[PDB]
Amino acid sequence: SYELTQPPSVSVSPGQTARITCSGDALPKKHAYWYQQKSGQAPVLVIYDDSKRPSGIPERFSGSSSGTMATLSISGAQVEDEAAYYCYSSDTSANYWVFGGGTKLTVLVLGQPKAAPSVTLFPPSSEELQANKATLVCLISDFYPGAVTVAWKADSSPVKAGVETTTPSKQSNNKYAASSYLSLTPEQWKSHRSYSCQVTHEGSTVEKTVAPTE
Amino acid sequence: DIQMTQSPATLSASVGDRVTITCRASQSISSWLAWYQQKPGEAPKLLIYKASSLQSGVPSRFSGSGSGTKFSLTISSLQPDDFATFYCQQYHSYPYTFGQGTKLEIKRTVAAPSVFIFPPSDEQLKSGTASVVCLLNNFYPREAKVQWKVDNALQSGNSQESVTEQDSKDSTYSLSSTLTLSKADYEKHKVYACEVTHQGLSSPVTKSFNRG
Amino acid sequence: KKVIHGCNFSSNVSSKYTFTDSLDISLVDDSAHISCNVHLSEPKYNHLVGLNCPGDIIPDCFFQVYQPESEELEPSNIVYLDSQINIGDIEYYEDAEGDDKIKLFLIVGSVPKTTSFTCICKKDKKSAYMTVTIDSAG
Amino acid sequence: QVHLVESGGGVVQPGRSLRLSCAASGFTFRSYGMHWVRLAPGKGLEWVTAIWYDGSKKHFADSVKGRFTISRDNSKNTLYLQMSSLRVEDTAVYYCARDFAHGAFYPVDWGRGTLVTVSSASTKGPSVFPLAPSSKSTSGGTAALGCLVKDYFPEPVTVSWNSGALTSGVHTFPAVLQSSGLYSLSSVVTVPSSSLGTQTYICNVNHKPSNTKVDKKVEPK
Amino acid sequence: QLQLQESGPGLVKPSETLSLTCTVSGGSISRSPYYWGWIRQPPGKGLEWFGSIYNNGSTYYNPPLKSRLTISVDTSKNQFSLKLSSVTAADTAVYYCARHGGSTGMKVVVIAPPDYWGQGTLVTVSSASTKGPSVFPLAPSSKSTSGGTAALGCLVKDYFPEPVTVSWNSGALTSGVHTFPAVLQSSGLYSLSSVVTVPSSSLGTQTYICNVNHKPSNTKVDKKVEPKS
Ligand SMILES: *[C@@H]1O[C@H](CO)[C@@H](O)[C@H](O)[C@H]1NC(C)=O
Repeated sequence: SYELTQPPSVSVSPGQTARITCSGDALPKKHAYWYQQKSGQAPVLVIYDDSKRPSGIPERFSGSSSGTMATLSISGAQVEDEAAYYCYSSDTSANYWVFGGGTKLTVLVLGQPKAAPSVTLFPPSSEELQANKATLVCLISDFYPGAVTVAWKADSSPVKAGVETTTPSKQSNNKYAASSYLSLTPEQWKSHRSYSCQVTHEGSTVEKTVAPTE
Repeated sequence: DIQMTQSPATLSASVGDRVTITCRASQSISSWLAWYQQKPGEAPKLLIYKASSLQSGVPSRFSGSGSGTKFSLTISSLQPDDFATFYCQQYHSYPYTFGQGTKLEIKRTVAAPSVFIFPPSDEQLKSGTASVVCLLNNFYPREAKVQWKVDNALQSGNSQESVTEQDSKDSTYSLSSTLTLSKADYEKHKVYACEVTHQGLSSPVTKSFNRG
Repeated sequence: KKVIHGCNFSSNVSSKYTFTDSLDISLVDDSAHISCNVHLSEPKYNHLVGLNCPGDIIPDCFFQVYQPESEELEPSNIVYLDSQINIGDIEYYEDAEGDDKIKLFLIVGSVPKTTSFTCICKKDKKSAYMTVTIDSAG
Repeated sequence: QVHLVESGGGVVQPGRSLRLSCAASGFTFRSYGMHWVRLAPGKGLEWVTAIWYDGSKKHFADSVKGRFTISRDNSKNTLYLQMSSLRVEDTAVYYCARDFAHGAFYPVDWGRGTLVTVSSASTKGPSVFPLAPSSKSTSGGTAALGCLVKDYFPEPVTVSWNSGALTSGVHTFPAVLQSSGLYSLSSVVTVPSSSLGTQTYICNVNHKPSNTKVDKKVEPK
Repeated sequence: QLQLQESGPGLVKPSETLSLTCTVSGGSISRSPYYWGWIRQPPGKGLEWFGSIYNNGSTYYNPPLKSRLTISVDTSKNQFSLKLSSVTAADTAVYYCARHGGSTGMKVVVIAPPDYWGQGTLVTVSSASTKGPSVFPLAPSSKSTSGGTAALGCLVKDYFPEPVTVSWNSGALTSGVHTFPAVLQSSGLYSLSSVVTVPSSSLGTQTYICNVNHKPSNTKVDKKVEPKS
């Protein structure tokens, strides 16, 4: 099968040029087409016929093609350009219509300030205990960078079973957020004095506690 | 017929900067505009055809923007070997017409010149001519002053200068200054000196030799 | 079925049909553009107009045609030949000699209003525009 | 104003059939060809099929030949993708796209897409628990309340507050994939502490795969 | 693999006829749908299109020049020529041949810009006669040494017309070479100099020869350059 090869990842600094390549045996004779897809949205054509821009695409985008390789260049890259970029090529005589593997463009915001997380810890609800179950909700939001670790404690001892924690995800204001859940039995929730949610970020700990006697 | 108005005429930008050259057609040329890069002494090289499409083997940093009569050429990040004169040409209809061109210089940090001086050869002195050469090597910017003093007499009107193309690697210039005298006048004075003034030299330099 | 008032962009022996205008697209490079213009100016037409493309025909000529685009770069408005000429009885033909597609149509009678239309032949990275103009001879 | 809307997605079992539709508006749909492109989780874009403007020609990727079929109704400006003998690897978001011209060359305009989930795992509805506010975890004078969505499969789950009338301060967190195989998430909203005894905050939850709609009221402790 | 090459005299007297010929290798003119044109560039000025010709022999001219202009084609030798009658000093330029397309108003036409060019030949229109150059060494001395590296060169004086080409050690030495543009001296003769920086330890051991060519006078000089005594 005819395929188009792309590098899986490319990362650059803002203001610099990002080059994304796409190799293919028939590209010397067939045009390449470049598509941008931001997370959660529909794809958009950014370059057609190797080097042309559709109406509405900024001049920062540009394409070239020499030999068996097409290149998509994004000058003056910004955070708004974080997306996946796919090349495409087709031939009616050969009966193929193929996308490349895709390339995820990462923008490293150079020299970035910091922000401490704000933790919100919810005790089990009055209705959940009536179902013979108990779940502690620990919400971690508004922190940068997005690389934290969460730990739970039973009065004084860590918990090594029944813990589920999310991966960090960027919010709308370019900060990170995550959450962690603790599954416990109603008897384990009343037998201990207090449960805590320990959140570590850059060596600084933010930790909150709720009591079962409420 | 169709007048191509290119601007700017000159352009100076450091390595890695974004450079845009524009071109405007008298009337509508559709999209039949091309961009040429001409190194000194060579024919122009075709870079872009039908306004937007890139010639094969051309680096990805070149791009084009087409319209009815307004056109653009852009370089995303300059390289040292990019210095040339760029022309736009319409191939829409006869007669073919070009723009005035854009001479692109790559800007760099200041570098003081290396000053050498060459006395006239004995073979040249056998005939009735004498040439003294003052050499400035690998400097930036191009603007420099060279004056000839012989026996502390400021000479004027017997020297010519020649300056090289910008170096493809270090973006520097080199300059020659040829003081021309007859053998008769050359054998009347002892000390020959050129004094060089440049932005890279905190105070002017003077290189000199004694006749013989 | 001999004379085709059109453009032959192919190269091999066109034994079946003979075209009035010929330009082999394989002889030009990617920096070139083929422009082929056909003009028809007679009181009553009985002409067989067509095209010989060694690549891809855009749009579905001649049932579909591009509205001519002066200036700009390439056409973008797809119209239908029955509405562009405003005649209700047009024959449409198609044949293929190897990898060369041939698309024809037959006009009979007079044309109400002078019109024109464009068809694109794209082979690899090269494009060839066939522009036809049919006069009303009013 | 080229507008394309896909519909017909859902959660099906492997082997099931399913027909997607794509409603087109803003352009002469009768004249352009149409593509179907899919995006599977973890993978990249994959071209599926395309059809001409009059249905003269159809093309299919070898990964779906013999199972998927494409059709169109020009009189209603609708494109159809008929999937059959569905397999687990067919789980993806399916976009319809307008071709550059009449045939199958390249896609230009895309719709928002519809999600198709093929799995032999049973669909489970969510559990909704109110996260009541109180004097605990004071956020600097205000209060933080929410609701918990627990043990649901598969995604997604949509959460709103006061039927869309309340939006300032609402934060819905991304879900977590538990060790059991089910998802869970929380949605917290911050409001002034003086409005606890006057305003009513209703947590709206909807899960389309299990047809469950639960609106739990969060009262102060 | 297409290659164009101009040929012709580089010095023509005023009011005479300037002749040039382009030779096409790697392709056939009679099979080509392209046009074959001539473009000139005066020293320090811009580009000017003269005219083109098809394998018919059909010619097209820049209107302000049709009276002095004549372009012909010889398909049996893959050549097309240029005739410029009644030349003046304004005709001193570098002349190029090139393959390009036709004009929009044509029925069946290739629209394409000049892609394949010739190397270009300078033609000086002057009443002056040819004079060969004199090559004098720019010997390296204590005054031309800096940082363990020395600089030497050759002085090419009193020649007409342009150009001259200079190489070092028969082309084997190109690193750190500066051939200056020629200047027009007070006598109406051109003069330039080529210089090169070499390591100081290699002086007296490595031989340095500048190769000067001035074809209008059939001049070839291989001047060895060595320190002064
Ligand atoms: C070449 O053909 C004839 C001469 O045989 C001429 O009238 C025609 O205009 C030419 N076609 C071109 C230059 O395209």
